[PDB]
Amino acid sequence: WSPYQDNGGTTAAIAGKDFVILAGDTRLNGDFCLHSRHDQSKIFQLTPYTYMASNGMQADRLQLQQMLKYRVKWYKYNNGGKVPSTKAIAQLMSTMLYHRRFFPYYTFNMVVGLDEEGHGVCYSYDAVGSTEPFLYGTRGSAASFVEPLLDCLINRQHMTSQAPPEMTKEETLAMLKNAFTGAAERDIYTGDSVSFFIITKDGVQQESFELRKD
Amino acid sequence: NEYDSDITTWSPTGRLFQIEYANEAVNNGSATVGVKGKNFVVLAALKRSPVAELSSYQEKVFEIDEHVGMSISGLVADGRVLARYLRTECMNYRYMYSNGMPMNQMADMIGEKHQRHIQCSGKRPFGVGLLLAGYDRQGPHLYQTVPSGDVYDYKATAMGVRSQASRTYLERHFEHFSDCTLDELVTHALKALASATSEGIELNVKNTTIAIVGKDTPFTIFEEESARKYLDGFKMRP
Amino acid sequence: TTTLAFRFNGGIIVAVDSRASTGQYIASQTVMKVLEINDYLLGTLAGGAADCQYWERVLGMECRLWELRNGSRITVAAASKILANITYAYRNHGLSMGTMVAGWDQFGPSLYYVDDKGSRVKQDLFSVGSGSIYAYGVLDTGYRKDLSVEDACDLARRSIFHATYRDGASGGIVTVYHVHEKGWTKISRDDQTKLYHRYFPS
Amino acid sequence: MAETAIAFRCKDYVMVAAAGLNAFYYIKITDAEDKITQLDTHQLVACTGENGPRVNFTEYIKCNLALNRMRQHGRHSSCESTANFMRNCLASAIRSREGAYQVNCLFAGYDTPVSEDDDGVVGPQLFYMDYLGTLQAVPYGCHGYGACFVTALLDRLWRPDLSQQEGLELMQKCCDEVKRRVIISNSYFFVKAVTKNGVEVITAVH
Amino acid sequence: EYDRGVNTFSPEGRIFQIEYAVEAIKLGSTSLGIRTPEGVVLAAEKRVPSTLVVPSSMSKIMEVDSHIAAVMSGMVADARILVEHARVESQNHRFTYNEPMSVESCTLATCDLSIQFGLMSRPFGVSLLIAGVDEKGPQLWQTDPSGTHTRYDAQAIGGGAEAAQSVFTERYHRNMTLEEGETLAVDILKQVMEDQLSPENIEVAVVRADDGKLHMYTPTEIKAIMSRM
Amino acid sequence: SIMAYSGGSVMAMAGKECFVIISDNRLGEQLKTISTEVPKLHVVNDSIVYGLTGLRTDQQTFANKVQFRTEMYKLREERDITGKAFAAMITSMLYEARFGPWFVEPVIGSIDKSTGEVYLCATDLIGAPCEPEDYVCAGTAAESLHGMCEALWRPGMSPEELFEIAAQAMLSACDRDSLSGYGAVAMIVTKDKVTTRLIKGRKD
Amino acid sequence: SGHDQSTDVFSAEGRVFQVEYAGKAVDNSSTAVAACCKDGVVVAVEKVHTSRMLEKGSNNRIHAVDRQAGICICGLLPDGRAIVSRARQEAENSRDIFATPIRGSVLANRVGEFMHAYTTHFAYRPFGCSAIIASYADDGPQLFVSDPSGTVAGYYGVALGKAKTVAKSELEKLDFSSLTCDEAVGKLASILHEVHDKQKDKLYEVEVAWVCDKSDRKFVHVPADMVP
Amino acid sequence: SYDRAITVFSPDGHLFQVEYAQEAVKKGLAAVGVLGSDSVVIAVEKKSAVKLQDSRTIRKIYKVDANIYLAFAGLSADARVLINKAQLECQRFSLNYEDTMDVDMLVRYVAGVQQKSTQSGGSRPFGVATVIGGFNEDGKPHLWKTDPSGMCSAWRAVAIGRHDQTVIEYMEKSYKDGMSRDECVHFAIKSLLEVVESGSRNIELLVLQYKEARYLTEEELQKFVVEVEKEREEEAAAK
Amino acid sequence: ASGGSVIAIKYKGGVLMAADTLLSYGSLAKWPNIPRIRLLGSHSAVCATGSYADFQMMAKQVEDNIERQKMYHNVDELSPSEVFSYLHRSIYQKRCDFDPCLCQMVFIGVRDGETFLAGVDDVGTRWEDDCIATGYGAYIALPLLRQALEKNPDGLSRGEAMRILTDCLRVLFYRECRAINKFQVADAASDGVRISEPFDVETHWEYEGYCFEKTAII
Repeated sequence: WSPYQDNGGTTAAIAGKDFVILAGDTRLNGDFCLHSRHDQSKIFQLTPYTYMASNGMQADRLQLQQMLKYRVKWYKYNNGGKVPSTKAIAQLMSTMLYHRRFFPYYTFNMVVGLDEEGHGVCYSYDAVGSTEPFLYGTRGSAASFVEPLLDCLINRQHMTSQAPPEMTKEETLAMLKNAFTGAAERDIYTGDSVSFFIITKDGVQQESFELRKD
Repeated sequence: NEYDSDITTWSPTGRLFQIEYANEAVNNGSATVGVKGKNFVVLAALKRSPVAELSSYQEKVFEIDEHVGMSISGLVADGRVLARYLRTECMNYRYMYSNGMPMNQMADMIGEKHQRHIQCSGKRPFGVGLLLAGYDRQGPHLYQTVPSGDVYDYKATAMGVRSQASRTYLERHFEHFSDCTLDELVTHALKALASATSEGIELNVKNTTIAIVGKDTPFTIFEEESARKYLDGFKMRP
Repeated sequence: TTTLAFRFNGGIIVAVDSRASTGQYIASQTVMKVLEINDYLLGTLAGGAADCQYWERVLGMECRLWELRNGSRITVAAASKILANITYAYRNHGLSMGTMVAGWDQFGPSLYYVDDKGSRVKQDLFSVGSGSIYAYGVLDTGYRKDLSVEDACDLARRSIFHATYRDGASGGIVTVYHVHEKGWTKISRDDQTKLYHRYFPS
Repeated sequence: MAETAIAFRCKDYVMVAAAGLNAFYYIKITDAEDKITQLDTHQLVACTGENGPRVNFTEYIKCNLALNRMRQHGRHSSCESTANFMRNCLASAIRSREGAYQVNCLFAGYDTPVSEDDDGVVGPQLFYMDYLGTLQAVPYGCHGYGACFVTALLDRLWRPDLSQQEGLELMQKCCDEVKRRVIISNSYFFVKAVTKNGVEVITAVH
Repeated sequence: EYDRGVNTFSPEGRIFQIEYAVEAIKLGSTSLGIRTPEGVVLAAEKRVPSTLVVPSSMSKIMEVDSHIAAVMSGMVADARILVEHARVESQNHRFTYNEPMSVESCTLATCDLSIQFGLMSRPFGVSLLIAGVDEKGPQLWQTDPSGTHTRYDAQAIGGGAEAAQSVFTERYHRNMTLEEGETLAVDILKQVMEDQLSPENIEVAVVRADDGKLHMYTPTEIKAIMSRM
Repeated sequence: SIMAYSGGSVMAMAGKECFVIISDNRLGEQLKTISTEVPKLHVVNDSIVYGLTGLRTDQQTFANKVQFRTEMYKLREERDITGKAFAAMITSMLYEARFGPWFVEPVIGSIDKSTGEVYLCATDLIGAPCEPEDYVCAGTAAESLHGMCEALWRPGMSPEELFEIAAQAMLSACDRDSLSGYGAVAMIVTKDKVTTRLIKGRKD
Repeated sequence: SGHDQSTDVFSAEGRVFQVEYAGKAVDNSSTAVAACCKDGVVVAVEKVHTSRMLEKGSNNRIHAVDRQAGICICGLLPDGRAIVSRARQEAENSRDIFATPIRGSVLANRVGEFMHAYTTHFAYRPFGCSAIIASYADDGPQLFVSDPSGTVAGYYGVALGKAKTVAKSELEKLDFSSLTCDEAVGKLASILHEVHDKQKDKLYEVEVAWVCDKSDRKFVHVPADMVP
Repeated sequence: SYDRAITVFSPDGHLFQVEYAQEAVKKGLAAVGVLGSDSVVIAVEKKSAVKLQDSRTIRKIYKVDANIYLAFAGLSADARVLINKAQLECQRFSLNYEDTMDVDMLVRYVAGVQQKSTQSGGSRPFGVATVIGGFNEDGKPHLWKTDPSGMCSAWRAVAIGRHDQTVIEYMEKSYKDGMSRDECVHFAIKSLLEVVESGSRNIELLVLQYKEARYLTEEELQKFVVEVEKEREEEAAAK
Repeated sequence: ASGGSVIAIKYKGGVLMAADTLLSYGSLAKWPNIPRIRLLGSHSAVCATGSYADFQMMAKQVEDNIERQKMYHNVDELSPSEVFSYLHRSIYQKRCDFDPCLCQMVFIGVRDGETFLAGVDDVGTRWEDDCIATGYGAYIALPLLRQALEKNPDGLSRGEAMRILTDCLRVLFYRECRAINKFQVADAASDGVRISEPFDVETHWEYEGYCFEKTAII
């Protein structure tokens, strides 16, 4: 009996200047079957402005999700009402993944949201608790399929062509739809639907998007 | 009196004098008033009223979970200990059962947490009295706690200094609270709290807190711009 | 990873690459590997990124707490020793962190390699990570103690670069720092492919 | 095993020698790491293990001996004492959660009469100590790959009565034998001698 | 005596040992804080026992973090133990949430130690006046022995604390300059303290709202405040 | 083997109103030799000598313990400990660490100063006392010494006879053992006097 | 004067004064009354309400301990709840460990030994309340009163509180062999109405609870129609 | 363990059990510290030269670590616990941080420990005021005083023990900022002689200089005592 | 002693759960007369594939915690969603002690119209859905149940949702080794859960390709 069970799936985030798009697939796959096609547990709201996408074992993503909520909910009381920033939660996630490093949460997290300026930001973790701020990122099955695509279409590193103007909220979403569609077609453990969360100043706006059923 | 010095000592007339003395710590705390109607609970708390241009915020009302909060009276230290306890426990609960702690069950967890203190030698009773206020499946509950560990499910009440004025008001009107709308409750809650004020002073955003919980309303504390809706458009007339 | 620091008259260079690869696939090409603890202390992370980012951040708490209590900045000797005593207590808890605590205090510039196994070594010159072996190659060629700050950074930037060129796990962006009596300054932040077209123009 | 400590004891001095080699896997960082710590005016310990346990053990001793000199109003404890303290600490460690301090010491000192009343050993004292706590008084000892080359070379040449000068000539041959015969480049040796006068750092030999 | 226990109420509802520890503050040095929008001020009479005392040692005011100062009154010994806790907490917050602690939260974490008496024999005989700058702006809080953390616009604790609250009700207005607050702070200390006021005889220290940093004022800089008066 | 690491052998032998206990002199790590002047005998009082064999660390640790316990006896009880007690005290100390043992095999000689009856004990590492009339041995040469002692040893022998067969035993065994030798230190205890002898053997 | 400050202390006459004192807290409290029938058992208790504004079922003096057993506290209510919280812990240990409903005879004795442990040691004070344990397990219908001393005793009929004396006279007029659980509710509730001082305690209600073959040997508050 | 509350507040806000520990200091033997430009001098009074007390020299000024010395006043027994707690702390420090700990640090430890005792259940307070001198590694000389309350201050010169106020009220008249090794010693003894017996055999004293601690011999001393007791015959002639 | 395989499927205004009445100590079919579906309080049923032992402890501890909270404090009984949250944490807590509840529970329940159906794993992996299975059900029956929910996308009727269980149960019986042809069906509706009397299913074994002469190796 193994206490760890990789429950699969893929999360992606892209940070523009105003917003963050945050995607996590809804396939929760067990051992050689699939349990659900509409698992929303991947992404979790901590505050209005800050979300935590989480891959690997579901049971640990769900423990961590609560554990994190009840250190956010404590922060709320001690710092008189005030909600923690993304940047605070981000270091809190790193601190809380590490306190459990001698029996890790088998969960590859991304804390995502807005900094104090309004500029969108995303942080990634490994099981143990290694914070790296990134601008576009992807953990999970389709890490390897999505993350090179984004690397080409955002950074344009190997192109003579002049870099494209900026990239709006709707283009960055359209890019991620295109990427995940090309990850469902080519990776086995990605599919069903993808829940997108478009965090802006205005409030979150989630729109689930359909993939290949297989 | 040789029987008043320790918690553990019964008097010969069968009174635990140190608890009657923790009950004086509540009656010397600043007045707060709870009232419940069909859907909503209202805590109106008298803060300390600014001396000239000089302010003094003291956390008298606490949120506890989405669906519950506390007014307190007396030793604020002890109130902050109970706030911490109830919060820990409502989380502990919500963690387990993906739903707010029922209010009846919370009433009993503070009843028990008080009693633990009033029997051991080392411990002392809590100087604070609470006004738990919250909403769950069984409608709204207002609870007054007291140091003795007694927990009272009230239709409305006050608690603190000159609170006997507030209860004398609420006794006239408490029956019509099931009928009343959210705005009429708050008026009744303030009219009472106002009966408690010293000599000539009035209620106003800087010297009063209102807090509300009820159907689809998570426990919210109104200070300053939020509260003015109720408090600017208010006066106490006989 | 490749990560090298060295001591000269002018002070201490710290150079690093900017890649965190899990063997074959490259997670990130932008890992900030020089941890900035105090404003007179540079920890460098190599090995388990998790363990460094945590412990070198703890070290930072203990260094600041010392500044409050003792009304005066910690030594680098003591800074490294704090880290050395944390890694020693956890030697058989399977930590992994080849760190270098560089800094300038009362007693001149000081560089300390600090291992997972509680090791603590005063180095004049050092390199950690998969591409160290490559850095040391270049670095032992040009390294004297009497370099100008220009030539020291030139040397370090090359040394990291020539590790990025050979090691697969080392790559990305060749960040260099300098540690002087006035604190530390980030010299450069050059991409390692632009660097190839500087150092080999043909 | 990489880093060779040598020591030998004659009429009126102990000589101690310890590799300079500071190694990270198969990489020479430097040839200038002094491994002979000084515990007292008249007592030093050629410790040779991995840097972590070497430092954390020679510091723990050096402190708990300084702490004794405080509590005992400047009284300089005998060599027999600290040697038996070191070994009692090394032995305690192989039956704790921590595990053994993985350090091979050549503890050396020179007991001088500490007052008028002292009747104990006057003169030099060398002790060989395993990581386990195998204390043993010896005329000459070694630790590390080179040990067994030197140990036999000393069997041959070492007499108990040679000068401070014939000890430099001998310690050079002991050092030069580790240079000739061990692959691991123990290419510079810190040599410290203990005499009646204290510790002196022999720079002549390396 | 030891007739009454420690955790014991009077017939009028106040815990005795607290009611008593509060009367230990009214003997101690006078210390005060002024919450202006430009920044917050703290000033304290040092009440040096003799000439000989190196005045910089017995610091009435203490850095808790970059952005928070404490000033104490009553048992200085006990105050070291509060401020030492507050420092560790301020840094645990920085360690955990990569950000300055609030002032409110640092004052709460200093009354997390002041309640637990029964582990400790007695309350701390000290009132702290914690002042700093965070997202709320410049705040001034007071801890008691009770545990009752109270945000103030301006408060004095200690010897002539009651004589200084008389002056505040007259002179203090919310819209003060940092320059007016320093001038007030030292005007009060002069009227209130027993000795004649010198640059060494008091310490002043401000946290400015602009940079959000603590500056402890040297005797040269405190003479610059006594100049314009 | 952890017992065979540091090497050594010890042997005791009972005659008439005397016993001869005799160690080797070697101290090793495996095959490599450290010292050739390491006798394994300790003297508790006039009338008890015990050798310890096994891991030298523990020989030395467990010795310092036995010395602490037989001194604390000598103060509290106000008398020298007797063989019987001392041997049974040692079993208690060894068995205290049944799980995580001392790698030591105490051979104990002893002689009641009044009666003149000899007592031998060869405790194994977890305090299993073996208390024969004749002789006992332990350490690396143990197989070889049982062979020797069995042939040579007769009942009612006198101190001088006994020593010469205890010495021939210890030597002629340490010839056939890698991890023992460099002579031997015997120790001939009588009610009367205690004769300590350093025997010359091989340099092997 | 020192003979009465703690429960750890016999007087010269040989009685614990602190326990007699806690016993005075029961005899200044709201009157409780109970009656064991063949059918089951009934507990009534007058709750004296301080304020006019209390809800119905505020300061509930009667508590289910297990399915079959409920305590009715008379005395200091908060203390009594600590008893109930214990009685419960015991009643569920009986179900968890020994797989059976706790017998009423045991549950009373388990509660007695609890209330007693607080009459022995100096640190604790004795419990301010009597408990009225009413079970209907396999030992038949059982009524028991654990008083502050820890003195369990089984009753057919029992009265506690400030009216105890007059309320006991009215319990003697009943025939306990004959009465059912349906009569009993009316008579006990009739008693608590008759004895209660109308001038001292204006605001009061009569909380009644039973356990009988009627209620499925399940311990519950009787509906508000049976009460008068 | 017995953790009943000993140190508790009284009606007037006094910690009686600390007021009473300070009374145990006032009765104890006087000790004196004097900071100079380059030198610290800690000078204590001994109980006085009984013919029995061992001719082998016992020092009333305890070494804590190479750099740091301290004289105490109050309960010998308790002081010897502080000193062995400090001595331990200085070596617990050398292990955790390669540095030798500085005076102003160790004082704040010993002070912190003296405070713990005024707030621990089970303990009375240490009946020990403590004059710590010594030099930081950097070169600066430091003098400090820890009183039983736990409250520590750094002084230019100081006294503890019997008639501590009479000495400090005398010292702050005649003290001068920049003082030599000889002026300091002269001054330390001069100040001690205000309260102590006319005799020169009771006063033992220590002169700390950077990396150089030396107790004065009773030969070196009686030069400075004749030199000072002739100057207290010049200040008796004026008045 | 292990449980076989549970299937459950939401219909209009309820849930069906179905489970073989068989515990199996390894290969051996030990007990064919075990009621594997348990009722948790007045609203919810539960049932577990895996260690009947570790399920008997978890279903005991939960059914206690419900009828306590209800009887002690004067509250509403826990909603299925809550009961199931309590079961989920209770199970996760046990995998975090390395002392796991080594059993896949299915859990059904209905408060009002509020119709709740969830699985949970040994490790705490929890999932709501419109059809659950555990054990072989997951590999066999689930495919068929999901097909019957895709085809009736408005929702199944109780007659349709019973026929599709009976189809899956027939197929579990054919293809799962440690099963028997004696099942119970829990039915959560508005009134509460009803467990059916054990029933068998009609089984077809007389295919012309299953005859002796065709299947013969020689």
